[PDB]
Amino acid sequence: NMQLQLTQEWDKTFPLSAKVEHRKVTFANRYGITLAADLYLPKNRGGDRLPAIVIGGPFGAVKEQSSGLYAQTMAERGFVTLAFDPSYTGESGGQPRNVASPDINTEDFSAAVDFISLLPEVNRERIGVIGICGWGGMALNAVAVDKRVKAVVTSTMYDMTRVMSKGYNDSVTLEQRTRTLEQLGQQRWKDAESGTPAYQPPYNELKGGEAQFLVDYHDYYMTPRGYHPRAVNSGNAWTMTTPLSFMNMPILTYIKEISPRPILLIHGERAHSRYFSETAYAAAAEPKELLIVPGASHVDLYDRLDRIPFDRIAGFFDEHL
Repeated sequence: NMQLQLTQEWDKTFPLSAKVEHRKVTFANRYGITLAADLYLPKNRGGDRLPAIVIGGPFGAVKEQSSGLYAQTMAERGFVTLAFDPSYTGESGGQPRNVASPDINTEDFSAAVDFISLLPEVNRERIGVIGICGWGGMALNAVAVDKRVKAVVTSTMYDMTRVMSKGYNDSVTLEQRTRTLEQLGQQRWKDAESGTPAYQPPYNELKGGEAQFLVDYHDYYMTPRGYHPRAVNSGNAWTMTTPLSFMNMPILTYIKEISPRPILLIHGERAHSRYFSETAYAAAAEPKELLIVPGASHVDLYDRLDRIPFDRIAGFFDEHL
């Protein structure tokens, strides 16, 4: 219920579609934070209320990036859609800026469902969600307990609690994890002494010697391709102590309780992160499907129309919503 200043400039990383009606909206979550979002609806609508889809992700990205592209595209496919900025980020409220939590972020998804549900153009009983990158994990986490969500799709997902706790491909040992936690403790004291939290070094800046998937992230987040000034991943960062919650509170515990509702996990064949979906798929219960996109990288499923299976995503929700 906080009043937020939302820009009217079309600053999306993709052009506005003439086949959709767009406007910005706001809504609060259960923890008292007001979020900002872009709502897209099909034009020349018939008499029946429409199915709806809430889209979030990547983790550290804003609605003007990938989630927005997905939302507009699916709106062209006949769905009412919404791309939102997670708590403390983008145009959403919350302070300190750029802090995250698996709990609060999981809540953000259901706060978005709360809003899209009350729209006069939507049928609250026909709601689905799409979780991209880091929010793929949050989407599955949200659907497990939010029984209103009828189906869920994840795209090139990450389980952010797993990556922050074990690093990529479980590269963090207990000793290294303990060392990191000890350091975080020292950081809490420094932040407490100044009263304000410090931020991690700028995100996605190449120094040389970085693995290809990191170069890919830079090419998306730090070039005209997908750069947006408000995104954490676009040259900014989370607070140094953000990892404390993620490293201590895993998500997906109740992933099997999404069933009987369907899950479609989508992932590029060559993605460094493909294993996250393989883990989630194994942990999940039927109905479930792991769809591998031949030869696709991680960032390919961010904005590549010839790599993102929108036909399949639309077909999936058409049946289940």
